[PDB]
Amino acid sequence: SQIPASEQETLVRPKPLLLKLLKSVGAQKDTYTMKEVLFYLGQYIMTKRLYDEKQQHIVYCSNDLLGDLFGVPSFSVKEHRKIYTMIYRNLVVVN
Amino acid sequence: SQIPASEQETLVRPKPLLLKLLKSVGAQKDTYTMKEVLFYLGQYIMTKRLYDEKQQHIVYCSNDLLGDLFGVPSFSVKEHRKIYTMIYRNLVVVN
Amino acid sequence: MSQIPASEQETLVRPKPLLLKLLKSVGAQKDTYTMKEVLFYLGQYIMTKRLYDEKQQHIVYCSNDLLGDLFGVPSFSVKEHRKIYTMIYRNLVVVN
Amino acid sequence: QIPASEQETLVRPKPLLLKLLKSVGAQKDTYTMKEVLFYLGQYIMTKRLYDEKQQHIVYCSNDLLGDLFGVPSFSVKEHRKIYTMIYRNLVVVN
Amino acid sequence: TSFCEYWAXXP
Amino acid sequence: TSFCEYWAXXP
Amino acid sequence: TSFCEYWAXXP
Amino acid sequence: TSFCEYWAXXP
Repeated sequence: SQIPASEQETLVRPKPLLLKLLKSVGAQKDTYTMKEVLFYLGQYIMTKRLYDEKQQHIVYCSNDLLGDLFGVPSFSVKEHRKIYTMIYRNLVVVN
Repeated sequence: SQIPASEQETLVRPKPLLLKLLKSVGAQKDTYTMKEVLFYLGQYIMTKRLYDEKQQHIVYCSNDLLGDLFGVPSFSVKEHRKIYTMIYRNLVVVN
Repeated sequence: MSQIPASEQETLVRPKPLLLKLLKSVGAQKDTYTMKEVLFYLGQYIMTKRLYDEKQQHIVYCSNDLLGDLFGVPSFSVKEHRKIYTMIYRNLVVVN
Repeated sequence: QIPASEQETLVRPKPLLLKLLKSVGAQKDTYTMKEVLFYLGQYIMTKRLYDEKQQHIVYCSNDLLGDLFGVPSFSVKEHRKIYTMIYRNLVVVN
Repeated sequence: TSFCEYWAXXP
Repeated sequence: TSFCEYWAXXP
Repeated sequence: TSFCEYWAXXP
Repeated sequence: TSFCEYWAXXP
């Protein structure tokens, strides 16, 4: 019980755009852990084939709601804390 | 849980020797995650000062309950696999 | 490596001949790996050979495959994490 | 061919963070993010900057660490806030 | 959930 | 290297 | 819970 | 290096 939570155990409430993306891949709740948000976002990119076939770390999301999520027409999966920045801007960390 | 579980999320039921060890550091339940077992086992070694002052990876456990779990007079926490082996032999996985 | 303690994924290992043959089959070109690298290439191997059950993708069928000689079993579940590490460690020598 | 994780990312700490890391016995100029967290944790522990009763509260007024955070205190529970301070004090080797 | 998801949930 | 490998190397 | 435990729960 | 540092480097 007295065990501290890691960042991936943080409970979050995605704002409507991020919530819709998570629900589109089968998630059926309004509150998630950061780990579940990362899991479902990766499942979303993969299912919708938004990554470039030849350079698979580049995501092209100009005609997808994911582009609105990031505020850019494309992005790189190598930029770890930039992706966390965009995720945190699309959710409320629950008290 | 829908998203796949990692090894640290494994639910376990510690056997009597390990349960006694876990409960001696204030944990008051019978079902734990592997993360909790590692956490309370780490607290037990630290609170009882079983480690060697000069080489703090060496844990002495002759004449301690920990020695009854490990079946050795001392062990090194650098040998990760061997500690996991000892832990799994002292619990039943809730599978 | 560095002054900071190593984690289990950083452990340097020397795979035995069968595990080494599996690792080299997916393009790995060395004799010494970290445990992270073994897990990475082993995942590529199972994906490339498509050894998983199509409907329950945590079940891996390895009968009539090199991996089955490594495990000594016809199938295993990816959900049983430490049983997979146990198979891996039996197929390697940890570098001193 | 194996992609790096965030913890394995190489960084070049800026002068203030570099001084902090070197003060606890780290003797290099390039670090992984894992090493930065390790030595920062060592610094807080060696200087006992935490509140003895609420050990997630770190006090850093009139200290090199308070210069980095731009604040007299912070809580370890707010993981992203700590990463934001760290990234502002380094250059990623990308 | 895919094999890769199961594998990623032990590198 | 694949998308899934890049994504697994941030869950 | 100790500082060490809080710190280990971001390396 | 402390016992806690060694222990954190298997939770």
